[PDB]
Amino acid sequence: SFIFQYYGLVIDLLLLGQERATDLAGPANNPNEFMQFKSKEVEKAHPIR
Amino acid sequence: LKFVSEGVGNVEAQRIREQVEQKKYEAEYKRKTRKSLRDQL
Amino acid sequence: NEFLDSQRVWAEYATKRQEAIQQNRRLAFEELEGSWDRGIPRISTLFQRDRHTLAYDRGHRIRREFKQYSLERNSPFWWTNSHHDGKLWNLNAYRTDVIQALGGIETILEHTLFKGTGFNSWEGLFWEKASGFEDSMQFKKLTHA
Amino acid sequence: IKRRALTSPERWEIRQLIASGAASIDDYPELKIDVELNTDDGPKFLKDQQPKITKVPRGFMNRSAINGSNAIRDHREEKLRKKREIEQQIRKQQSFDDPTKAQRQTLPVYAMRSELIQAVRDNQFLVIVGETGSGKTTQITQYLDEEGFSNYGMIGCTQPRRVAAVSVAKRVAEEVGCKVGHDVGYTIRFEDVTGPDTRIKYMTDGMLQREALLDPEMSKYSVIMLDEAHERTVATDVLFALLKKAAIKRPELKVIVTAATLNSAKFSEYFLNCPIINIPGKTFPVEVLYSQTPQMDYIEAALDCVIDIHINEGPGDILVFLTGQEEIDSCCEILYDRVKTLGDSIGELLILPVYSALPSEIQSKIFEPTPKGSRKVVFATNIAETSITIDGIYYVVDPGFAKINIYNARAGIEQLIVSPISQAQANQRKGRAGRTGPGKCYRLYTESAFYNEMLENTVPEIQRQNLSHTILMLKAMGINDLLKFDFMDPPPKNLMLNALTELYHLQSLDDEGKLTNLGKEMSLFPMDPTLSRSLLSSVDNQCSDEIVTIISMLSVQNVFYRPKDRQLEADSKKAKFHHPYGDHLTLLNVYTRWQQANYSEQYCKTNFLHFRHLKRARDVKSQISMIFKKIGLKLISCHSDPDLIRKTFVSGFFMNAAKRDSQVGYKTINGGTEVGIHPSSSLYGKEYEYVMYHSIVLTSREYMSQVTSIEPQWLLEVAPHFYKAGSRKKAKIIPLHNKFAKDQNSWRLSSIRQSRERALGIKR
Amino acid sequence: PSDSEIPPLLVYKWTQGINNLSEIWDVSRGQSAVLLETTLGEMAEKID
Amino acid sequence: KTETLGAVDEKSKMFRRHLTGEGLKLNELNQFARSHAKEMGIRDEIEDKEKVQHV
Amino acid sequence: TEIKDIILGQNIKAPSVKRQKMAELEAARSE
Amino acid sequence: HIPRYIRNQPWYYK
Amino acid sequence: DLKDVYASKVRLNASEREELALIEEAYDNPHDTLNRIKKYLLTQRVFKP
RNA sequence: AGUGAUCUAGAAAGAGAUCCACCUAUCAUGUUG
Ligand SMILES: [K+]
Repeated sequence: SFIFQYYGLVIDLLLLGQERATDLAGPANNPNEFMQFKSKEVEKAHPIR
Repeated sequence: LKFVSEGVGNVEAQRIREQVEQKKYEAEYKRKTRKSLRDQL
Repeated sequence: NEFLDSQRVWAEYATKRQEAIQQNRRLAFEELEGSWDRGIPRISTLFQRDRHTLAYDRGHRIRREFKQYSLERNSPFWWTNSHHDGKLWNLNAYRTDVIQALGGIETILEHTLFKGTGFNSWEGLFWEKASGFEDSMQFKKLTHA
Repeated sequence: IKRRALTSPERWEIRQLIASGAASIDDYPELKIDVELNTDDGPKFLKDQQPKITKVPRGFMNRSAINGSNAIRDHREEKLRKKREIEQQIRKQQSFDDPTKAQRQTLPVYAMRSELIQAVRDNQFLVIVGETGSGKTTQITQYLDEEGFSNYGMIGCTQPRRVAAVSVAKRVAEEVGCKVGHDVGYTIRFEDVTGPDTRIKYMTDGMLQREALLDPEMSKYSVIMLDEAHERTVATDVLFALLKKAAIKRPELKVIVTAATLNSAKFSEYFLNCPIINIPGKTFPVEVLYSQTPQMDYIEAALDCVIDIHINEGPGDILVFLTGQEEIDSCCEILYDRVKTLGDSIGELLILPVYSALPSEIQSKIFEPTPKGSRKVVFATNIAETSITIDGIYYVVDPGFAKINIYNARAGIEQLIVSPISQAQANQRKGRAGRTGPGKCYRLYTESAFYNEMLENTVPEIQRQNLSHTILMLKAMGINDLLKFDFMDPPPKNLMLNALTELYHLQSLDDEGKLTNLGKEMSLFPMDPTLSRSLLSSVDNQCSDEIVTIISMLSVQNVFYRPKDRQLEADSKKAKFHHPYGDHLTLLNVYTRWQQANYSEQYCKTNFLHFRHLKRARDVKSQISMIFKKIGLKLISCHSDPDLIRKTFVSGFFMNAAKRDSQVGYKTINGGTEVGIHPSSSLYGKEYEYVMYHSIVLTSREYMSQVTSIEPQWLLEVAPHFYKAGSRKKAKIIPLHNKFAKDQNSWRLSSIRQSRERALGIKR
Repeated sequence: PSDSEIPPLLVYKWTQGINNLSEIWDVSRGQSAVLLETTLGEMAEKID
Repeated sequence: KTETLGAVDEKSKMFRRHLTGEGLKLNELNQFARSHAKEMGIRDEIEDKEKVQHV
Repeated sequence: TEIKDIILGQNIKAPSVKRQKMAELEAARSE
Repeated sequence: HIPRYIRNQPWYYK
Repeated sequence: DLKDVYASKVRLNASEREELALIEEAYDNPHDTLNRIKKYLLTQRVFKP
């Protein structure tokens, strides 16, 4: 399960890209909870909501 | 609750009673703690 | 309804928790009575007997779902862990209402051989659900037949 | 101040709360070495070397003492039930969240004066006995001064209590006709009024013990009287053996010891078979009565005996002796119930507590006269055997028990044990009925239990208390072999080898058991060796102002007052002092804030503090500062670096460390005894992984007293001779509690095998 | 799956999450929302 | 059940047959041996090897 | 009684052993 | 002992 | 987690008994178990079918 | 403002190898101040 989810993270990063993945995950210092964003402008900044 | 004035009662009779009470209590404690046949099994 | 009631009982718990520390108290077990069997996870999980070890149990949901690949017989409740979620349902009222629907003990027993047993009361009807000849026999050397 | 890392139960609670969505990782700012004992062997002097509280150990009175009282427990199980039902009603009332919410010659002792002087001339020691109210304590020293014993040194007299030493010195001066200072003086801890011209000096036993640490011949004195020496304090017993040795050094040293009747022969046989002289006193006859039978429940016999007196006996106040604060409180309540129930059939009666933890203002209620037309019942500890005299008492009720302290030397545990009194203490109770008039003493135990199950004399403090401070002082006097020092009742070896182990690991002793220079400097301080060690390391660490303040607070009684009716204000005000790291720094907070407020009494009343104990801690701070000025030191402030403070206390208290085990709470590292944090602690519910403590007290449970957070690396750095890093890790583990099983070993293939074998009838 | 929620609560959270996106349902300016659901086929068996 | 054959105990609701003839003799001999145990001092609380001789 | 139970082969699990124990411990209370 | 689902009484009785 | 499988099956075969005995041994000897686990993690590179 | 819509049903001879819903677990310390 661990290996599977890690390889899945690789595929997630390929689908989302560094920038959008960072917006979704939030800064490492202060990560977003699931589906939330640090601001409405970040939420709207990219088509992948 | 009853009292007797100092010296009126015989103290060694009361000591005999307390010895009887002690050895009764101590024998009863063997009665309470000897490992029975069922316990040994 | 479970999710809405969970949001409610857990916001109430969060408020009581902050007041409990303001008073420098500990929350009593029966200071949360009535909420115990509510919430997702259940409030009762806060006082799970092994919580000091379960605090380290991580990845438990995926582990439970992945059991399908390593065990031939799996629990159909792969999606929930009673240690982490608590008891998420209670069907004890169904038995009571089915007895009522069937017409009560009287009507049910009229269908049985009960009267022929000469047994005194239906209350003493303790079925020996843990012993019998077949229970003595299952360990012995026996053929498939 | 570093955050206390959350224990696993707290991480669990936060995890479930976050899972629920009522809180988040935004709301919690958290989440963003094994120490073994050292396995070197001990020193050469321990390599070669490695109590009886009752007359009958399983006799009826000791069983009664251990069994407590059913009346007290049934009273708690009423108070608890009532408290719970009241809380339940309050909770349902809140559960609806409604949104808009020349006399001298009359004293008896003057009849004996010429004998009471020729005996002191012709003998070295004299074991004087004297009945209470004889005048011996004020008159003997004056008779010695009249007779020129004062020509060649002071006439010293020791009292076991400070207030006795002062009140007697002032009385003797008021009879000699002079001030205190000049002809008469006193010397007690924190106060010397002795002058250049002092003839007679009244002091505590502990002050003569510390003077003997400077001058073990005690050459400043012509005559030394040990008064009330029948109380057998640790200082008194050390003075006994000191004075036998000084007497051999000094033909001109006279000694007078105050015995009681029941240890007068003990004392005479000890002081070289010296004469005993008995002085009569101002006391009236007391009729003792005894129960006809054993009493199963001494609290219930005492309450009955009170009511029986009040109704059938004539005028006179009643003193009931009880073992501690909560029996007293329970008895005041139960008696008020019983009296109210008897109602119009009985006369008025008024009920009062007295005990040492009581505030002075409340204690002073007990010696107001009873209204004419009313009777007073006082429920007292042993505080009323000796320290407090109540006038007007005519009846004593003696259940026969007292709380006694024993130090469990190897575990470090102070045990308070209810145990039968001695015959000497029973006679000290008897006498209290006889001060006002021909009173009666009712003993709630048989006459045969008095003769045949009570010790004749009480076990002296020297056989029960921690001796490490005594051993440090005796070795500082150069008294190198603790048996050549002939204690009147030698201390158990159990307390010797543990005291020597403590002083050894503190580095006060060398590897052959000679005193070190560090032990020599530690002997200069009037406080326990672990506190002395911490203080000397605070001079090395330049943090002595804060450390001396905490040491002072650690040496006084509990500074927090928790009134039986205010356990919410007296907790939230107390919780305002709590330092995050625990009790030592909490006590520094308390003291500092009581210093920012101008040492004022009101500050203590308003924050629920004991002003009595705080102004004693202020006295201890001052004395330690005077000793620093004597050495020439200064009290440096570190400006409260709380790591530097806690490291400096580890330097003494490293042997008092405990670790959490998540299964069982704290276990001491030195011996593995499980201990709780006391609910009075700052650290209650703030479970740190490693703590140190001032002491352990067994009450209902072993509690650590004065618990403070430490890092384990400091144990390895401060005492590498006593601790080491971890290992014998061949312990075991158990599965989780599988709630639905009815046998939690049934998962084992071993027990499955046995279930199958049994079901097959296979015997194995 | 995540330890924080059972699958039904995951579905509920996801649905409420969509509903709470800013202007997600507005179509005045001709906007549109696309929900793509698909499987990462043979993901585990193709691991080098 | 008859009053001649036995009687109910009531405490346990059991019926006990009365002892007749040699039954009384045995019950009395039982008492005799039991006294003999207390008489010879073997008694009960004491782990004596001779006890087997008095049963 | 236990020795008697051994020679006679009395079932130790049986309630009679309990009741007999009480029938003799009541005498141990008697005197 | 009687199981809880037997001992408990439907609301309409009480 | 390994024990869970066995929590209520009363009938075991030789293979199941072997696994349950190994688990019981791991409960009785946790330190030796941890040592073995770490040694295998550090050095075992060839495994059984 | 209350209509309608109604499966089922046993005999002979063979066969059969097991596992996971499920009864709510804070102080009470003697005295020396
Ligand atoms: K066939």
